[PDB]
Amino acid sequence: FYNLYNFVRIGRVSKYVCWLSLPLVFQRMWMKNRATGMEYDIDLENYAPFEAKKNPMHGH
Amino acid sequence: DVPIEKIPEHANVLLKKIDACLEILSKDIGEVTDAEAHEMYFETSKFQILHIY
Repeated sequence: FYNLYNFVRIGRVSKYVCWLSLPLVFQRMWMKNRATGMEYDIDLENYAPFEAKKNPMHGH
Repeated sequence: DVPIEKIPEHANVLLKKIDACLEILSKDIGEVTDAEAHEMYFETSKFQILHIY
């Protein structure tokens, strides 16, 4: 790791930009846990299930 | 219309010319020493620069 970060030290633009995509990782970490237990309406899930198979409105 | 005694005069003229050329072309530009040209040689060292005073 010291070699890699000693080279990051020598960069000019990537060392100040390539980290800005990292908050997005924590965004996913938080939203996934929000979604693991989200309470939803049974009627909408049975009427409009997301990416469920054999939905004729999709085609199959 | 050109006697043979007039040749070495022409040779002297052309010698003067080519000597005036070679005294300039004998000079050459050495390696550059401006630090602003070589600052990135030190920026890219494996260790940070120590400003020691």
